[PDB]
Amino acid sequence: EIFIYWSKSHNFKREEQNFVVQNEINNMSFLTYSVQTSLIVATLKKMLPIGLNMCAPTDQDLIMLAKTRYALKDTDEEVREFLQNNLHLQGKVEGSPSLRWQMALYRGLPGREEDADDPEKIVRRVQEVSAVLYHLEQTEH
Amino acid sequence: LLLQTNLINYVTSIRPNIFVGRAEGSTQYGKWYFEVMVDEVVPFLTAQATHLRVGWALTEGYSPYPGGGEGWGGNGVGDDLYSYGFDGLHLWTGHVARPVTSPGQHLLAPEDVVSCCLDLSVPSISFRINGCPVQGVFEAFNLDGLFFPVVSFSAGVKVRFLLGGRHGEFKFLPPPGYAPCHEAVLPRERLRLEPIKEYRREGPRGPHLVGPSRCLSHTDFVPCPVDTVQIVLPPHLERIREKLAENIHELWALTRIEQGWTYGPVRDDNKRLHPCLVNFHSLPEPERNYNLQMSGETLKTLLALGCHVGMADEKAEDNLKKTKLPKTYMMSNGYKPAPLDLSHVRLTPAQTTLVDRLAENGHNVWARDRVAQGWSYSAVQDIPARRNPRLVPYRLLDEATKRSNRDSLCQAVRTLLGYGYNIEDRVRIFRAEKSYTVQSGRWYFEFEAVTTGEMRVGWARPELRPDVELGADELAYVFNGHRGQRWHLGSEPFGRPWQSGDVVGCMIDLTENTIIFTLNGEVLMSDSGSETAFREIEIGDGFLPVCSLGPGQVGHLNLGQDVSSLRFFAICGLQEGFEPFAINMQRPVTTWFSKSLPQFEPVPPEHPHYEVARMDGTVDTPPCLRLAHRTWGSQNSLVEMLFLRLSLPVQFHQDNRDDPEIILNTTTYYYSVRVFAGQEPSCVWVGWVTPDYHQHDMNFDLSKVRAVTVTMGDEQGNVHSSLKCSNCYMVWGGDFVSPGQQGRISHTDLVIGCLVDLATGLMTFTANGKESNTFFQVEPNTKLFPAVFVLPTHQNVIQFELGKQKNIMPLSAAMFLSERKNPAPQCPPRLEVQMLMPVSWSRMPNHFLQVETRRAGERLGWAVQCQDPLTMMALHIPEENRC
Amino acid sequence: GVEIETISPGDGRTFPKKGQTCVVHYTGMLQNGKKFDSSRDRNKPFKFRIGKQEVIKGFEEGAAQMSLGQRAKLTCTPDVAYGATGHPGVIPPNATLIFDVELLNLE
Ligand SMILES: O=C1CN(/N=C\c2ccc(-c3ccc([N+](=O)[O-])cc3)o2)C(=O)N1
Repeated sequence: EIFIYWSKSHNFKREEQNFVVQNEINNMSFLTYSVQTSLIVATLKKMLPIGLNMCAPTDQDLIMLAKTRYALKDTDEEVREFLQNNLHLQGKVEGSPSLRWQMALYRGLPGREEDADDPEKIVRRVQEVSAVLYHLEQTEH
Repeated sequence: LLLQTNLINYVTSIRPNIFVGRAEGSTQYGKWYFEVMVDEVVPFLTAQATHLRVGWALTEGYSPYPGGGEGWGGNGVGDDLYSYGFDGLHLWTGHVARPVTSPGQHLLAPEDVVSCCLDLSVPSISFRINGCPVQGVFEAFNLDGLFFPVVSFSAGVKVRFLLGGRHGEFKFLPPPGYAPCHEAVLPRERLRLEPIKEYRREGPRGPHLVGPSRCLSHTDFVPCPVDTVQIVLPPHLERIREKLAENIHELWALTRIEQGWTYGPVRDDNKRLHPCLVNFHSLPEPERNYNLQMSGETLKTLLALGCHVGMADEKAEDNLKKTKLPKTYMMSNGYKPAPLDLSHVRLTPAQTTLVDRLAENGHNVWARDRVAQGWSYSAVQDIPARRNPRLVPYRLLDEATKRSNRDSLCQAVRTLLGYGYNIEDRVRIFRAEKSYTVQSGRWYFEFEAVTTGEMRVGWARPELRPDVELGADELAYVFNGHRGQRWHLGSEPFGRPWQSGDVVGCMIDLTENTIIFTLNGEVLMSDSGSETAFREIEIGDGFLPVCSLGPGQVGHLNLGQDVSSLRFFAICGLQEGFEPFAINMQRPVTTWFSKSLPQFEPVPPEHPHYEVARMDGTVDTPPCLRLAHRTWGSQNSLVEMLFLRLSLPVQFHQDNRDDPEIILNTTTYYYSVRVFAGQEPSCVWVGWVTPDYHQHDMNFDLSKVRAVTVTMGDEQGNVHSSLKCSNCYMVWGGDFVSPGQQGRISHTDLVIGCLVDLATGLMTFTANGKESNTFFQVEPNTKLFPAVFVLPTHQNVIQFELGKQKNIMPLSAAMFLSERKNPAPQCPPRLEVQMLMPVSWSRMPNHFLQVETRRAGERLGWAVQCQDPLTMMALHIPEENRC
Repeated sequence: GVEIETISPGDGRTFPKKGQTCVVHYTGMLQNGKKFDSSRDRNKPFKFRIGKQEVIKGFEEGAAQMSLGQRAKLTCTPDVAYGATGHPGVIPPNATLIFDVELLNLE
């Protein structure tokens, strides 16, 4: 959330750059022009696997759909409503060979699998990761 | 002409960790003796046969890899000529079996005791089955290396090793003077039954990969000290020669009375009367002189090594006295030790470093005189036999014994310091089959590091070469972990080393051409900030997983096929998206390893240094094959081994005008070799090789050739057959130079001609038209390749000549059936020049002997058994007797 | 002729007689190491009779002097075996045969 707040505003980036150049903060010793060395970006890059873990591999199918929905400057509420309108397009577990072992890994080692049935939680856990993945693209570009 | 195929068995070998050899000394009983008892044997558990031989082997050349080999595969004791075996009626050496006469000859049936005897004074190996001797022995085999017992078996036998008692009871009395093989145990190591030169070992969670072993040489048991021959012993040091002697003498006397020694006439601990309790001036004459020379050598070691000493003080020495001793040191006769004061001085850390070197030298010198007297190492102590378990010079001694020598040396050094006088097989590269090359997607495989050492893991091109270390060329992207480095063309550091067990997660990503290496859950970082090992990699043919375990190193490659088995996949690699290298494969990935067996291959057309040119035969010269060193200026120069790509078998015996009635009925064949002027003849060997020559030596000479002699006789002497078996029949080119011409560079080419008679097996060599006095005799059904071994000293090195002589049927008449009666020299394109390569790729069998040759140290000997059958489809090449 | 040797001893008193069916497991090879035919790969024994030869004559001499499981190595010479006519795609004209025979006949 802090990352997208930083991304969808020019003044935040300008002030961060000015602060860094003014204080001459290394911004590299903490992690052991200089956008790639930004503190927020590095923190989100380190914390992204946490967000990816809570998403099922079946939600990967709806990931690009949510990204395309957000491509039109959409909001969280309308994106969630659109995803819930067609929440049946996810799955295809038996239609691909690369999804079998992913589902097996998801089911096997962790604990409870989010009660295995939560339509309301699926859109909630998909929207945030889709927004994060979208906002991460512009930083590298 | 056509590639044959057949079903052959899988044969393995099992040896005990007992090594004997012949050298200048320190390991010489001269004779050894062991037995093998057969419990049960199924003769035809499979379609082909059951393999079981026993005998001896050499530690430098015997290395039977599972699968194919020489002949029809299935190599054990016997084949490759580095081993000498006996099945139940044949003496197996070289590759051919020679039948032997026995009272009731039969195969190794159950309840059979075969005893093998090895003699090193005269090199001979003898066998005795069920007590009755076998009328056949080996002789005149070169003792270059160590000898160990070995048994070869294949899928269905069960035998026991009756070594020496307390490790297997005997069934027959050994011949006199023969040790029961239970000595030479090298007390730093215990007794074990292990395979020979393995590259794959079963582990707790999969097959571990093993690099080259650290074998022992035969020049390791001989002790060599530093040179102290030229020692002046100046008067200041000469004066303190005896002065030091009685200090160690009395200190060792009190160390002896620590267990309770007393002065008496006869040394026996039960009797407790060893004469050792007199002063130095009152010691018996025999050991007195030895004590003086040892005490002097204590000073000569310091003098010869360096560390120029000087008399720092003399006044302190004049006032030093003897420390008080209790009544315990007093003994019945009246002797009392007089230990000099020792706490008044303290050795500096430099002295603590240099003291152990003097003990190293002292033990070597001590062993030297003992082997000069005729003493040898033995696990069982035997004073009347002139043995005790301490002749191992320094490096393979037990640490419990090591302390006494350095204790005595430390006391001697502190005595000197107290009296003033201050004192000042290269690399085993593992890979994956070239059909698994990946050109898209993201992949992830792990590599556990069981041991810490020179081991490299990474991704390599499918055209990887086995004779070059990984990272030296652009065909590999590996990460060295001994110190921490990334190897593509250099040695740039790439993080921290490993520990005892450290999984390395190597992932490649061909979407943007990056390679990243991870330790146990952490992404490795380079110097500044890269976070990636290699970037912008030009993707070409593909990439394969690689592994480069060094000598004495054990690893564990986990390509995939079990996501749950990957220990650190979920942490780093799974979320970013990295399919393990093996996911949807019901069969494990087949690996290919670099087998260090020198085989002959054709000279590459684009060799950096060597070049071979074919020239047609003119009206005066025959067809020729020249060799030129195209980079003689500032490039590589080393010995090389060559032979012609075709053989000629020996048939079974059971002017310049040629006239037809002799030339069309002769059986002699001729080929000549011309050495160009400027190349020294002393570095040229011309002759023939059998299809089982695998010696890639760098200091080759006629004394390093393999040889053996098998002698057959009746039940007392009267030998009938004495066959000399070898794999290299050539004559040194340095024996054809006149003494007057020797000493400079000549200008006349030297021509050596070799004549082979395929009807009688006679071998002759002529130099410049002059017949030599050296000849060889071969056996029927022998394949010989025209071979020339040369060390280049010129850009015009050597030239093969498929020439002709007066009705001698030129060489292009026995290798080809069509031109059987054609008296014209020829050189068809199939006949080329093949050079010897150091290493070559090989295939790891999918299923080894999964029974693992179950062995255990049972009370009645060490038992090893194999139960499950194993077969493979061989592919026999007829011209070169391989499989 | 034949140069029958011994590999595994048998009984020594149960030699085959006239008009009897002998069961053998044999592996043939030329006198150079290249095997040309075997019976164990076919997973069936070979049955032949004396006086009804249907077999090379040297094999008959070799199997004649056997006793209920004696493994032998028979060497058959030309004019005792296929001889100068040889065998198309099989043993060359002038070659000797070596047979590793085991007489496991159960009568
Ligand atoms: O090998 C032997 C020989 N021997 N008995 C004979 C002698 C006589 C003197 C010594 C002697 C031993 C050790 C040291 N030292 O430790 O410098 C100095 C002198 O041994 C015996 O009981 N073990």
